[PDB]
Amino acid sequence: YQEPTDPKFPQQWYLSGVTQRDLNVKAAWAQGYTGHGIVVSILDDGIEKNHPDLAGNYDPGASFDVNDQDPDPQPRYTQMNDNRHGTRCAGEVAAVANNGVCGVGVAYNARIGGVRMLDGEVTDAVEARSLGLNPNHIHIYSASWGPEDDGKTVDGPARLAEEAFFRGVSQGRGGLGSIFVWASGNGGREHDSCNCDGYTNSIYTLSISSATQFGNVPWYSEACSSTLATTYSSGNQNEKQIVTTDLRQKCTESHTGTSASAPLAAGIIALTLEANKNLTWRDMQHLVVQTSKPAHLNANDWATNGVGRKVSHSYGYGLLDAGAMVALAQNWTTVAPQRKCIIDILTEPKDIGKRLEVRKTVTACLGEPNHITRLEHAQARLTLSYNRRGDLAIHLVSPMGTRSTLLAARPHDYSADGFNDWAFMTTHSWDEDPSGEWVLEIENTSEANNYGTLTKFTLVLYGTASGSLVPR
Ligand SMILES: Clc1cc(Cl)cc(-c2cc(CN3CCN(c4ccncc4)CC3)cc(CN3CCN(c4ccncc4)CC3)c2)c1
Ligand SMILES: *[C@@H]1O[C@H](CO)[C@@H](O)[C@H](O)[C@H]1NC(C)=O
Ligand SMILES: [Ca+2]
Ligand SMILES: [Ca+2]
Ligand SMILES: [Ca+2]
Ligand SMILES: [Cl-]
Ligand code: NA
Ligand code: NA
Ligand code: NA
Ligand code: NA
Repeated sequence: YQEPTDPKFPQQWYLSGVTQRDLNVKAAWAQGYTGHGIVVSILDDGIEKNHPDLAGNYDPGASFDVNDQDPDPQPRYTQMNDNRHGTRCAGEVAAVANNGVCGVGVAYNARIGGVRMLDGEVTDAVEARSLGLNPNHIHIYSASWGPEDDGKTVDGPARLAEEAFFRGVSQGRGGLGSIFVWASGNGGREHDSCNCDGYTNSIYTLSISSATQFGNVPWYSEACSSTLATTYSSGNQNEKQIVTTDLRQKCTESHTGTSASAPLAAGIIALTLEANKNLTWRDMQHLVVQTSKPAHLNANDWATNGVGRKVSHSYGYGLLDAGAMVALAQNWTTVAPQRKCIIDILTEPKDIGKRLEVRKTVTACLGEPNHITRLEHAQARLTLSYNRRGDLAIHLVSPMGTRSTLLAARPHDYSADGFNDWAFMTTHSWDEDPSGEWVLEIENTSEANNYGTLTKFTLVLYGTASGSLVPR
């Protein structure tokens, strides 16, 4: 195997590193996997389809302009180069290799398109037409953005976009399911908590956070239990950043944020899908859980879950490992059909006050076709009133003892509107047996005399009843 000769490939430290602080992508390339036959689409502000490092891989069938309602996602050029982000993300996935231009994509033989959707009013319909673009041609969708990362917003897909997610994972990709890769958010300096973003908090999105070059949680990162894994991105001014294609046929070394991590994950997923085209949308999440690596990622919340895997709310299961992903994909056995066990917990409304604990012992649909002994995602769907939402912190403890933070205190969130059946999701109990006692904790983290009521707590368990590995 000959590594790429592109002039900035040596600067792509998160791929070309020889110091074990990288995504282990050369190992996948050397196994023969470069993304051939895989189609990825960037949902963003457009794609410079004539970029010298993108044109060779550009796919019109992976592209559309839902802002202006035409097939051509070319960005709108402005003096400030506002609409450059989709071009940066496209190159992360699939910049051409060995062509003397810039660097390379993770999946440098994949086909790449873009949906121009963010350069205009983003409506539910715009979102749905983007998520649902050509779902039997595009394999993988990469989305780096969502509701405002101001640390006070609670919002998610409205009806058309949610329908697009379910149609995507159910009938997309020949029934194997569209793979939606999502950035978990850039709201760290606002103390944002990313389960409040219903796109990344979805089970249907494979959510990705960031690590800095020296292995730290970047200033912009949001912690939450819905995140699955991590890719490198930017940090402080002594740490390197992401090197990729830029608007106006240029090359940037200063692409940043969690919004730069999701495209790198999308490229690794493209390599993995080349290694096994029969993987389902859930298979792909299982592979990420099993192969991602905590080592050398610094956080104070690494915890071992019930099946022996380390998990963090900043990093999920750790750094994506492309070589391990493609290796495990090759002989992967398709997971069993997804079961869903619905457990309505409360028999009466519960005053929250300063602190509320709700304990319930469940059988996880014992005796029924939705019996789950092997958890995937779990949700605590909560309906509650509170006078100042951001003073709440919420935790969910599984029978195996795994404490998931569902909501951290958000100091800017002054809302008096509470949560209306909000489906806080955790990935941290993946592969655990969910039978037993679950504990929900709701706490007022402020000294104020805050008040409210929990009126509904639905525990929703997803998973299967077969195929478990010996704990790690
Ligand atoms: Cl599918 C998909 C893929 C992607 Cl990548 C994003 C969304 C995404 C975007 C936004 C729009 N932002 C402004 C434009 N951005 C830029 C970021 C960086 N630089 C420049 C612009 C991104 C963030 C918002 C919502 C939330 N969404 C909720 C449902 N909707 C409404 C609900 C109620 N009332 C009005 C509208 C529409 C808005 C999602 C959805
Ligand atoms: C894909 O997986 C399904 C489910 O296990 C199986 O029935 C089918 O034969 C597989 N197809 C290929 C081409 O491997
Ligand atoms: Ca256009
Ligand atoms: Ca190149
Ligand atoms: Ca956020
Ligand atoms: Cl469902
Ligand atoms: Na965001
Ligand atoms: Na997700
Ligand atoms: Na534990
Ligand atoms: Na149990």
